Amino acid sequence: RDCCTPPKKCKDRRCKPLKCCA
Repeated sequence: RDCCTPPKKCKDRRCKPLKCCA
């Protein structure tokens, strides 16, 4: 769920719909 916490832990594709992960 937490993907936008810096440094962004948007490693998973489920975090990709989040514009924080751009």
